[PDB]
Amino acid sequence: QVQLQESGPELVKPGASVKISCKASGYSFSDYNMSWVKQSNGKSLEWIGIIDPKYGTINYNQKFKGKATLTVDQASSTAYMQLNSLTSEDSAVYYCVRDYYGSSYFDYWGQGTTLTVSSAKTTPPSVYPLAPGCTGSSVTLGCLVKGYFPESVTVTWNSGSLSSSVHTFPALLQSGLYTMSSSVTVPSSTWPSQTVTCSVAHPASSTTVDKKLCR
Amino acid sequence: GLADALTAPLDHKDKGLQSLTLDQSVRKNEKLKLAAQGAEKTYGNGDSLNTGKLKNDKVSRFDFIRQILITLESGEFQVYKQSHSALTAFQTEQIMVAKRQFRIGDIAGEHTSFDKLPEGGRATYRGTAFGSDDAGGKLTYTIDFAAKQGNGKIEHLKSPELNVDLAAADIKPDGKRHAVISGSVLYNQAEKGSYSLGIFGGKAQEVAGSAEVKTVNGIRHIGLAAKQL
Amino acid sequence: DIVLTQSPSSIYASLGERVTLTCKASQDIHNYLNWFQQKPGKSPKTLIYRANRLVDGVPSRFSGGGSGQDYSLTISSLEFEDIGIYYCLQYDEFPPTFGGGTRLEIKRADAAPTVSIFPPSSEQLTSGGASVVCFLNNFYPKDINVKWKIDGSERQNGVLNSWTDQDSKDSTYSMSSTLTLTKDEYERHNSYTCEATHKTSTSPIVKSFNRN
Repeated sequence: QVQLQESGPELVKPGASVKISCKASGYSFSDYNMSWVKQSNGKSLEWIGIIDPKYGTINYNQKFKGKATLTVDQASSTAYMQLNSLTSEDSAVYYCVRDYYGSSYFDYWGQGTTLTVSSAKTTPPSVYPLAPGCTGSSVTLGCLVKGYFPESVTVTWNSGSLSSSVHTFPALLQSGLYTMSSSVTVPSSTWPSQTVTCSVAHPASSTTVDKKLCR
Repeated sequence: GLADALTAPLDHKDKGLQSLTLDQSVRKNEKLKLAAQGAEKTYGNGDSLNTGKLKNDKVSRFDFIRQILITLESGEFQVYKQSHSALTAFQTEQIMVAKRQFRIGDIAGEHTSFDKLPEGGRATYRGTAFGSDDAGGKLTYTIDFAAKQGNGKIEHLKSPELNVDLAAADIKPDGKRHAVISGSVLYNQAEKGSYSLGIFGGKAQEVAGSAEVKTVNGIRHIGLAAKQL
Repeated sequence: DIVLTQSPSSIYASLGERVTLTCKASQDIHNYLNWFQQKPGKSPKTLIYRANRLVDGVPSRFSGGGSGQDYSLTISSLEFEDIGIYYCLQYDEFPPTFGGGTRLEIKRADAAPTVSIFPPSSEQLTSGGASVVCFLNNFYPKDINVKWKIDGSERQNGVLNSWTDQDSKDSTYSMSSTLTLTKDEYERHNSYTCEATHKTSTSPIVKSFNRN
């Protein structure tokens, strides 16, 4: 229903190849160019190449020649980009982008496809409660989510019913594994007189851990 | 001829368009050295180019060196002259290392006021479309002054993707109330770029401007000038 | 390839303020410039093409300008939905190339951090590790120093620091700082201190615990 719908996230090993798709709807696919863009670390952007679906002509950024191959399938209104010989430097978010105005190339963007290239193995997190130990009107509590891979994890507090006072900190990558912490703040009237629980879901390892914050 | 353009003063008796102000062609802190036939002159943002000495309805070529004095780029500077309008273009060749790009410079002349256009009638203009390495394109353009719309087409260019339709578009006033037509470029009936022509001469004798065609390799510029016969 | 540069790299502004972002190309790009806006976790959105043409439906508060090498995007009156990162790009000479981006963030009143320190959990210790965690929450501005002291001496090594993006609701920042040690190293000492220095006060905020 959105005009440029890209295929889902990919997690592969170094050496592998992936082919990412960009399905067009709501406009005349063949009449507009499709470009692809790489965004590394949620910041730096680079243009990879462009294809005219009607005429089949392509131009590649020299830097991506031999890394990326663009094609289209006019009948299914889909553009493809295949990335070969993958390394960790290919981990990034990839966008397809079509043109629309006569004097512009980059007018509407796909939702992005995340590619992660890693030799790390799927590893469930250890979850550790963070409680004060060893106090005021408000008490801050936390959970440390340590040593997991791949990166997708979701932390909830009291089964998601506490969210307004929650901070979830960006994960950091270390020994091939991610670590993240989450904090929540509750009134002193709540804790420690009552249990507060953090739940951690890491779907890739079929993990849904609950940890009580006590004492 | 080219040398006289560079050396002679204006001559009220020379065939118009007699002069062209270089604006886009040489920016604020640039100097543009034009050379031909043994002569050289340097401009000059704001400076006037003596087009009166040049032949009408043809592209005149000069060697150019654009500088800021240190040299940025060089190649060939092209000027196409009509009686009430003219335009310039640059074919970059070196920047030294070979590197080519073709871009329009100034489109200038005695602009027809949007408020003083013919009130009716249909005018046909015939002239030249020129792009990189190719000054043999033919421009045909038609303006209906009752509808205040124009349309046309570019043919006979060696590069097939530059032979485009200039789709129908309204005449509108620009920021100085000069009459201009900005529209869509079609290739095999489908949009692939944009064009803009100004109308020139007290009786709208001429059009001049450019088209920009998107290719997978970038935008290609085509200089455009035509006149009623 | 043409190089595109954006300054400044970050801008703080108030709601309703005029904001101007700048972009400079390494050579004349003949007005072939786009501006894109990107929110966190979202795709870029094109706002401007050909340097000064507004994309259909973009609010009139936005406008693009410039020529030759020097361009700008101006928001006449900053709104909250305008916060994000802005990128320019030239498409005069292929390959098209992007600037490095300018983040636009919201100005607000200075706010001291709420600092909390946590000992390693028995569960982590039982596995031979010892992470000590300090949260420094809801402060402004973003600039902050955290020092770890163990038995009163500065801990030099084994610190991981992570910062949140500006908070949508209160415009503050938060940060976690983690001191990771082996269990043996942790058991060598008694007192653990997280100390934060921030412009909101001349005195560091200090939180400690004593293993005994």
